[PDB]
Amino acid sequence: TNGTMMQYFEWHLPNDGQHWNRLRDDASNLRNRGITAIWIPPAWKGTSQNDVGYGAYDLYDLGEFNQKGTVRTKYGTRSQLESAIHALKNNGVQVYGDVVMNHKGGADATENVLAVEVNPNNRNQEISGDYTIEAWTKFDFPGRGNTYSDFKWRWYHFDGVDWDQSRQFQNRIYKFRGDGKAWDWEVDSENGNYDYLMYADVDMDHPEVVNELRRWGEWYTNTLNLDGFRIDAVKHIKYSFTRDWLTHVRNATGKEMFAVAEFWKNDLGALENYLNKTNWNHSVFDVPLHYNLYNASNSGGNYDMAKLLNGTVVQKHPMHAVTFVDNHDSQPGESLESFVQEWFKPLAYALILTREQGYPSVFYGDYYGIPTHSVPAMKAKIDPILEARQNFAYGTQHDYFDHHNIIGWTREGNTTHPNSGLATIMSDGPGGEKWMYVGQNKAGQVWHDITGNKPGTVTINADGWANFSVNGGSVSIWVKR
Ligand SMILES: C[C@H]1O[C@H](O[C@H]2[C@H](O)[C@@H](O)[C@@H](O[C@H]3[C@H](O)[C@@H](O)[C@H](O)O[C@@H]3CO)O[C@@H]2CO)[C@H](O)[C@@H](O)[C@@H]1N[C@H]1C=C(CO)[C@@H](O[C@H]2O[C@H](CO)[C@@H](O[C@H]3O[C@H](CO)[C@@H](O[C@H]4O[C@H](CO)[C@@H](O[C@H]5O[C@H](C)[C@@H](N[C@H]6C=C(CO)[C@@H](O)[C@H](O)[C@H]6O)[C@H](O)[C@H]5O)[C@H](O)[C@H]4O)[C@H](O)[C@H]3O)[C@H](O)[C@H]2O)[C@H](O)[C@H]1O
Ligand SMILES: [Ca+2]
Ligand SMILES: [Ca+2]
Ligand SMILES: [Ca+2]
Ligand code: NA
Repeated sequence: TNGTMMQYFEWHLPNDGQHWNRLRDDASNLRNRGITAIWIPPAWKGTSQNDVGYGAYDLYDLGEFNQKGTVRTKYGTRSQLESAIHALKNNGVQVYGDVVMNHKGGADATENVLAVEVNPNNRNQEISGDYTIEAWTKFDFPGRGNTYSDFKWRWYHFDGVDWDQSRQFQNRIYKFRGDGKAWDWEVDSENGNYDYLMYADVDMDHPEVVNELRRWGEWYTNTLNLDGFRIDAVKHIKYSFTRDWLTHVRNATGKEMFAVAEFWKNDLGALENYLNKTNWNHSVFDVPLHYNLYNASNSGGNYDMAKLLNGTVVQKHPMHAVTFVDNHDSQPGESLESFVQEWFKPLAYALILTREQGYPSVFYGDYYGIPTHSVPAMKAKIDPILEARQNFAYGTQHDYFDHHNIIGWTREGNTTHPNSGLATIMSDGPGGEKWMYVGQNKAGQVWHDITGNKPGTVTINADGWANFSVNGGSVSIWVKR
């Protein structure tokens, strides 16, 4: 059976503490639609109650301590999360936790630290003399005390900050002075060295930090019975640290732990470097495919559809690609805004859901809508595609990426999964037809469009061929009636 992940949040969810409850209520529903794994938002305490969670204050506070002016996170309390996960586990759905280790925000107090300024466009270049700044580096976790962990963070656990509380200049980055203080390596080389991103940057060279993060990893996994991870911001984290952290947590827990890493760069070469340096021990989001889809959706029919997979992770390394259409960063108004246009969106979902390559991810914002911006729920359009993946998308695949508008592929089905087999056909331009092979054994069967976009039927010929059709700017998915 085909695996399907859902990203179960978007940026603009309400701060009503109800999100874990929503997830609990949806557990049977998701299982029935073919969702086999859920990626939950940051579960820990952020810099405030309405923090999406990437301003990660205390990784041991899952909405259970009174810190940052709130007990619950944005999403709910720890006991509410724990019953949502039980509901999921009871329905055979796996749970992936987000993992934010690059930085810590929302320090309890400042410290006076000797620092040097570096060039924001080249963090290898020092551009000032040394001087003392007031840095937000002191974390004591007053609400939690020493429960679960007695580790306290101080300036020397960090490499630098972008904020001097005493002077309050913008567009500065401060590297701390001290013995063996340097930006970590290997990290992405955009801006010279891209170790520094935001908040207080974690020093992955520091042996107490490495030990603390490994131990937090086991604790998080065990406390919540997680089946895997989505790892945040990996281009800004020393590559060998991520590789060995994951191995550690897998060894310590005895579980396989699937992991997908967010390496945000539209560059297949950079992604292959990352995968080589981490020894192929986890997957990456297919960021190049997201940009291909985004650009195709904006090209008004003029994109060359035969080239839709060129330069992508899924084309080259299918077993290490998590495919997606949109996420909380590409949604309107957000940091990496590059939202796939609504008319193309069912085509993009058919591409990732009905081909044999890659591990696909459905976005909450697409499925349930983004009411704050004007994005309607596309549940009605995505559901039949999820049904095709669940029941029909099996067996040998035949690809027809051979025209600038009209492309398609077929699946022959297999003997496990009866009635399985399909022909997907789509056009970014005018409608039309394509001759495609579904298998000699399907001769004489009558097929219909599961999307309901094309009314009518198609009878498979004596040799296993049929002329499948599609409307303009549309997708049809043909299966046995
Ligand atoms: C979003 C994405 O970013 C990166 O991607 C880059 C990319 O790498 C780069 O290459 C390029 O991409 C291009 C591609 O390469 C191309 O190939 C392609 O073609 O085109 C692309 C061009 O678009 O650009 C990209 C975007 O820049 C990165 O690589 C990705 O990984 C990343 N996505 C993931 C990463 C995330 C981080 O976890 C996450 O980001 C979210 O969430 C962020 C955090 O909320 C948010 O960040 C923004 O907002 C922050 C908060 O405002 C801001 O922080 C700054 O300001 C703070 C003040 O608010 C500073 O805090 C310090 O000072 C305060 C005062 C302190 N508070 C005190 C004070 C008090 C009162 O006295 C009290 O209230 C408190 O209690 C006290 O403590 C505090 O403690 C201090 O620490 C802070 O230091 C500042 O940094 C961030 O800077 C700002 O960025 C993101 O916007 C958002 O997206 C993603 O969701 C995740 O998926
Ligand atoms: Ca870093
Ligand atoms: Ca360092
Ligand atoms: Ca075209
Ligand atoms: Na660092």
